Amino acid sequence: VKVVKNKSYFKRYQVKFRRRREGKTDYFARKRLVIQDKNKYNTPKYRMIVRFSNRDIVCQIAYAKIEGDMIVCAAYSHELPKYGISVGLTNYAAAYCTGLLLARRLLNKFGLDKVYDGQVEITGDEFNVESIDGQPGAFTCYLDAGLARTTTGNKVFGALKGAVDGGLSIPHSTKRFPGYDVESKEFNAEVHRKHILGLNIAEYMRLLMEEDEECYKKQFSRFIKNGVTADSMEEMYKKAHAAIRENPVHEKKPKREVKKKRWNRAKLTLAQRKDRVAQKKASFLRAQ
Amino acid sequence: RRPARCYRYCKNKPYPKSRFCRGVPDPKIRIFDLGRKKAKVDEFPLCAHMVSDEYEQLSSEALEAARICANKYMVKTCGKDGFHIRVRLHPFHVIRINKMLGMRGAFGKPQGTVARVHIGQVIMSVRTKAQNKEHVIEALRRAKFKFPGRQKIHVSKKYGFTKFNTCDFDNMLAEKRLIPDGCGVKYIPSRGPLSRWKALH
Amino acid sequence: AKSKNHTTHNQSRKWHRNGIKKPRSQRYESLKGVDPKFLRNMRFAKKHN
Amino acid sequence: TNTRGKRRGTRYMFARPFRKHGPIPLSTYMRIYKKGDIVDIKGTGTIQKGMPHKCYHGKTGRVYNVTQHAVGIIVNKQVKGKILAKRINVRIEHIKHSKSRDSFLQRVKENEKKKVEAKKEGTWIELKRQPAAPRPAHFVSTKNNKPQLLEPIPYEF
Amino acid sequence: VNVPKTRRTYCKKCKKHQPHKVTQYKKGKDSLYAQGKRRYDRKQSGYGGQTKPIFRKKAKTTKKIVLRLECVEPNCRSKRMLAIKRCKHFELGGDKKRKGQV
Amino acid sequence: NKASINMLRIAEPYIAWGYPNLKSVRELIYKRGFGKIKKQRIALTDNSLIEKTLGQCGIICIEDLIHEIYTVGKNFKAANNFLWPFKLSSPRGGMNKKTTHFVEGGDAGNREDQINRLVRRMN
RNA sequence: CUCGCCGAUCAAGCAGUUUUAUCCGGUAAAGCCAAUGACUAGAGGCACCUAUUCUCAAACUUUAAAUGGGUAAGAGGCCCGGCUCGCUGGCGCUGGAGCCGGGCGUGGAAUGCGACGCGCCUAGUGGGCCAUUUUUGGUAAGCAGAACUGGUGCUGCGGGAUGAACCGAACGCCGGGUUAAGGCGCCCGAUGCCGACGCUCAUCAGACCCCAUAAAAGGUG
RNA sequence: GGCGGUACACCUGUCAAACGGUAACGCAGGUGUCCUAAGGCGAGCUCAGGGGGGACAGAAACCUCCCGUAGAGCAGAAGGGCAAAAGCUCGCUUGAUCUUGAUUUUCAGUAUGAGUACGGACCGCGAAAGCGGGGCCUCACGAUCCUUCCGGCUUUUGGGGUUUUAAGCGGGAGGUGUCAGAAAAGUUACCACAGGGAUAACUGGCUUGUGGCGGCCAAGCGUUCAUAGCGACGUCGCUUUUUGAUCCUUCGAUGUCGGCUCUUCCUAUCAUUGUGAAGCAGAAUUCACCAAGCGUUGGAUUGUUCACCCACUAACAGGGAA
RNA sequence: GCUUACGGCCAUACCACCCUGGAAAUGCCCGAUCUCAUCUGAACUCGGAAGUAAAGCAGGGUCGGGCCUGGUUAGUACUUGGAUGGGAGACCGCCUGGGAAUACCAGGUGCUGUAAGCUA
Ligand SMILES: [Mg+2]
Ligand SMILES: [Mg+2]
Ligand SMILES: [Mg+2]
Ligand SMILES: [Mg+2]
Ligand SMILES: [Mg+2]
Ligand SMILES: [Mg+2]
Ligand SMILES: [Mg+2]
Ligand SMILES: [Mg+2]
Ligand SMILES: [Mg+2]
Ligand SMILES: [Mg+2]
Ligand SMILES: [Mg+2]
Ligand SMILES: [Mg+2]
Ligand SMILES: [Mg+2]
Ligand SMILES: [Mg+2]
Ligand SMILES: [Mg+2]
Ligand SMILES: [Mg+2]
Ligand SMILES: [Mg+2]
Ligand SMILES: [Mg+2]
Ligand SMILES: [Mg+2]
Ligand SMILES: [Mg+2]
Ligand SMILES: [Mg+2]
Ligand SMILES: [Mg+2]
Ligand SMILES: [Mg+2]
Ligand SMILES: [Mg+2]
Ligand SMILES: [Mg+2]
Ligand SMILES: [Mg+2]
Ligand SMILES: [Mg+2]
Ligand SMILES: [Mg+2]
Ligand SMILES: [Mg+2]
Ligand SMILES: [Mg+2]
Ligand SMILES: [Mg+2]
Ligand SMILES: [Mg+2]
Ligand SMILES: [Mg+2]
Ligand SMILES: [Mg+2]
Ligand SMILES: [Zn+2]
Repeated sequence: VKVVKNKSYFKRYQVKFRRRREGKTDYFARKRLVIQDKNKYNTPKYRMIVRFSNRDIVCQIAYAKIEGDMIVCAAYSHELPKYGISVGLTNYAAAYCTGLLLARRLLNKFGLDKVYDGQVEITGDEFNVESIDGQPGAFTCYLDAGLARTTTGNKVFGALKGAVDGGLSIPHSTKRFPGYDVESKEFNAEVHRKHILGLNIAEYMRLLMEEDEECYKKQFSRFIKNGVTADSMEEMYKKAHAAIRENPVHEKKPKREVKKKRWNRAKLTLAQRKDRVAQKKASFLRAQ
Repeated sequence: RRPARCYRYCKNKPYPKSRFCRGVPDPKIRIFDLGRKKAKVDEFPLCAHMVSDEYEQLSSEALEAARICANKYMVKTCGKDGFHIRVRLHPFHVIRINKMLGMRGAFGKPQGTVARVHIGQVIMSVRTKAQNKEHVIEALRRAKFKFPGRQKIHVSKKYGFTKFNTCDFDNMLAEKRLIPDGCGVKYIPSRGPLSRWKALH
Repeated sequence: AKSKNHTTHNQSRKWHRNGIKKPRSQRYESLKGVDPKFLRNMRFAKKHN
Repeated sequence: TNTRGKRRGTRYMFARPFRKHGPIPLSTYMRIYKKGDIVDIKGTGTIQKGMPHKCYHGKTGRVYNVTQHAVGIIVNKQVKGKILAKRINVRIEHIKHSKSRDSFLQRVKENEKKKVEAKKEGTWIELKRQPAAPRPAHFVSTKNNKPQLLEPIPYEF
Repeated sequence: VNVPKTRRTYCKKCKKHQPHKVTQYKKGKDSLYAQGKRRYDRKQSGYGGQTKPIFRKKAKTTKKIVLRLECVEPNCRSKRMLAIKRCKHFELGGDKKRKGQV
Repeated sequence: NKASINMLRIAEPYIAWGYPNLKSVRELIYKRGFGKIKKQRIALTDNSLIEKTLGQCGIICIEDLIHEIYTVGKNFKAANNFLWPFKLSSPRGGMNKKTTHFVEGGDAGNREDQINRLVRRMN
């Protein structure tokens, strides 16, 4: 069988971009998202970056530059325990809060927290903030889903709804919000308000506790020890949205000084490298 | 056929047999290695060439004739298993022939293949034992009369058909830098994996 | 009765006879071909200052 | 007679370098081209839109118009014996900033500071480039480098 | 080359995209009292023979198809000629392509 | 300089240049010395002609004109361009070969200090 | 005709040229143990498979010249303040462009030149030919077809005996002097040198750009 | 010249000598089409090939794992480009629409064709940024007059008015492939005219493929022995008594095939004179050398040069001189 | 120093095999009620937190392949311009300038911007 990886293979081999080899960036969609028109002359084109891990949600606002895009404001999902949400830091309701936390924190540093307060109450209807004359214009950014398949009800659009309710003017439509019946092509806003306030999570805690309590303890183990029940879901997120709108500013942790103690071994120098093969040759000639 | 005086000088760009040039007849020479070709490097230390001194092109029929002329003299003076002839010129340039005759559409059909040679390029190479030097020079001398132009019969300083000198070939064998494989040697540098170094020892 | 097809023999001597003059770059270049959206606003920046 | 096609003879100029194929790196898209800067022209076979003609690949002109995706350039093209200023529309993937004037701008900024430094100190530093002058008189020491005898080598074939 | 019998194109009289009825354009019979025909008969009358060139060496095989886009608006029955590239076979009804078929 | 040396290299087959000494610079401006007063080949028969044209550069006589050319000064361009090209005669004694380079027995090219011999036979 | 004429009292600008700075290319060469295509020979591992090897490409190439093409080398600059806009927009400067005012000559590479500046009218020509180099078809051609430059056509003169184009050199009428290329036995101006060294004998000697013919192979001359 | 071909309008690679341009009846080719999707957009997916496997099942059916820089595919010729694309599959679609100017390319910097970047409408797809005014790019096409259709928030039909009709302005189409666009079968040996050595048929000239002639090397032939006499495979030259190639001279004319006649020259010598060599015993014959002084015939058939035969002969050699 | 989000240059970053590591974080992992989703909860989407390093990932190892850089190849090949240079010719030498490429040899193997967190 002929060898596929020979000298002629690697000599002709052209590697992809590093962010492409890692599978993190889609350069076909990035070009159409971060590149600004040439008749704008360094007008920053902002975008909301929403990323999901197995335990955390990252929401950032950036604008592209040649030496790397700068992050204007970043709100993480592990900051919700400061506002009350100590459980389920990766569900749809926690995505609406980190988007709201990113919207209110951005408007704070830009001096736009008095104007464009968004929807204080959660109604689920399509809301797009309006720019009032005389006052500074609303912040207009765009959504960056990345490699996440944008289906109806994805949590990427949960932070999108949290940002447009905070005051951000992001263009979108209610076709991909949870509660859009594609059969009738109508958006039922009442279903969306349930996912925003975690009401769909409460119905799961009740469907298990009233059927078999054994599985309820495995699925919601940390929900029991933290003292949150199925009846304390809607109110928990409501008072969390209130705390986010009050103090959205995030202070950095005190810089802890470290002696920079390395835990990895260093590369072998040229002396240690040649001396090792010199010992293997000498040890090979003694055995014969 | 047309005499070789008409296709002696390299006037045209190289016109090889390819997808665009179809219908080329087979070259006159088809065998390039003769003698005991499956001999090791330490059997035929001597090497002698037929170096060219003119930038011209040698026909395929001349390479065939001079090969047999040098071969018939080596088999009678050194035996059929005491030499190795390697013709180092392959006929690749296709010379053209105009229609048998105005010149409306004068581009001609292929006539044959002709090997283009440079000043200093080896035409033939013969390796044999160290005591057959006077026979190879005479065998290669008789083959010059089958070629147009001027050729030189130079006894090379390399070790047979290899590219290493004779004064260094014996030292590179003891240092395991060269291993014989058929009619040539393998240059084994000191920059590979250590597994193949232990195989040599 | 064939003739000569194409030639550029004496052309380089005729070009440099009166010299090869570069285009005259005048101050205040023209404004034809510019973006009509940009020119429409620029004419509004001149009738208001 | 040759064909008058727009891409005849562009087999190698519009090709991409070895092991440099694929998508365009996203730095060429985020470069700002104002109106009146010197830009080069170098066509790319990846973007078949707004590509320049082969008579402009390698030329250099100044920008007179900027649009959404492209840039209007004023290139001087000699036709037969006359040089004409051509206004062409080339997208930003086939152009780049010309560093031919950056050596002049850096030299001006260094001149504007040398005269204000000599004015407040009272010197006469000359601000003007000069060709490579003949080498001055210098002593060549032979303390540790004695002249080594060279001579032609015999001919060997 | 088949085109559908319906087009949602721009209507110049409605100044808006409207559904259109697609139909192939036919030249129609010549009028006997057009200016060019009224002077061609008068010039060719009497003696002298044929006075106008008669085109003989035809070279084209097919011609460009013209679509007659008529708006389906009840009050705006505005037509418009739309031309397509040359084609030797043209059907207005046609059947849509089917990929996954034997 | 490197700007002018490459101009002499590109025109070697047509020139025969070198390094003139003082006597060559001296005798060329005295015997073949003609000044360009107003686009005219006026003979330098009086220092009033030099002081009128090159008075701003400090050159007020024919000796300053020689010193400004032999020892190249800050006003070499104004002094050299003031002098009309010297109309030298045919070389008395003949040339070696006008076609080949001086190194290969001819006359063209660069002769370091042997240009003085060519001046005495042409001036 | 508009100017400069006054030389960098002045702004200058220009160039079949270099220098400095920055881009463009895929030809010569090189490579094929790198891809596509062609190709010779053994060797190892159980026809293939791996590592080598000989020879090539004009419609192949990793690499890649020389020559060459474009641009930039200042007042139309540099810097600062204010104003205008329906364009742009988190951000009366957020970009952008326009407008107005002020500050700053050590005109900020070499060489050369009045700008081959701005127009108008316009004859002739639209069969070319030759050479160095590059190059296509052809066995070749005082052949046919291209590229750069020169010549000639339109051009006489010194030299090549002779001559369209070769070498030198281009031309008002003359005196003197001196050269080019080429020459200096005599025709025929000049070696009528006590020119230097060596090679060479030919019963077809040899005698110099283009150029007016000579080869392979041989000689104990 | 004719016949053939289209190098007549266009496209790819090369020629082309590293910007662009650059010729020949240069080279290898392609075009007068195809597509309601093979146009537009979004999403998902990864291809060619190879290996291990898996009822029927095999070298080719289908399922599945692994490797797989694209070595596949992208309607066609070729080149370039492309991998969460530009390929494959799928569901929504008509930016293949309506408009003014600028501009690139062939260029005279004219038209047309084909392209590029915008402005103003109205829309498609997408969560969105965005993308799209046909096909991934380089090709796939057409003036004036006339006809025909569409459009007007409209004009004239004239001494007014009304209605038909006709004319006009704006945009498509009908087509000129000789493709910047005549409506067009031959013959002339009965031929004419204006011209052309810009151009053929003679000589001459350059060229020598071809023809003829002569060397070099030595496998072999020669009973044996490479070279007395020959010289395969190769290769170097000469000649202008072959025929081409070219088209410089000659078309206000150079009389043109053969024979007859007559003179002269050349030697690549058939004979004779003087010699060398042998597979030279003699005779005969063959090879070669100095050598063109001298001779080289009479006839049948054919217009023939060239052939073929009959006899003679020391031999009946080969050519040049327009 | 490390772990993530978004990147710039796009192999000094890739490829094969081996070894070590979980503080935070990351990954695997546990479920199919809701949203969504396929032949199949594998993927996609969604809900979650019992386990903690097998793999991803990160850091090392290889007289590693590749890539990058330098030396050398070589002032060689080739080339601008010049001659009444050589040569029957093919072609070559010289004068005046520019000046490569493989093989071979050696060294190196990601750098870095913005934002957040942790001191294995
Ligand atoms: Mg070598
Ligand atoms: Mg002509
Ligand atoms: Mg012609
Ligand atoms: Mg001319
Ligand atoms: Mg072509
Ligand atoms: Mg009648
Ligand atoms: Mg000359
Ligand atoms: Mg000025
Ligand atoms: Mg003409
Ligand atoms: Mg004319
Ligand atoms: Mg002549
Ligand atoms: Mg010619
Ligand atoms: Mg001719
Ligand atoms: Mg003239
Ligand atoms: Mg002569
Ligand atoms: Mg005189
Ligand atoms: Mg004489
Ligand atoms: Mg002999
Ligand atoms: Mg002797
Ligand atoms: Mg054809
Ligand atoms: Mg060129
Ligand atoms: Mg638009
Ligand atoms: Mg001849
Ligand atoms: Mg012959
Ligand atoms: Mg025998
Ligand atoms: Mg013989
Ligand atoms: Mg023979
Ligand atoms: Mg003959
Ligand atoms: Mg003629
Ligand atoms: Mg004789
Ligand atoms: Mg003989
Ligand atoms: Mg472990
Ligand atoms: Mg390595
Ligand atoms: Mg290297
Ligand atoms: Zn309508």
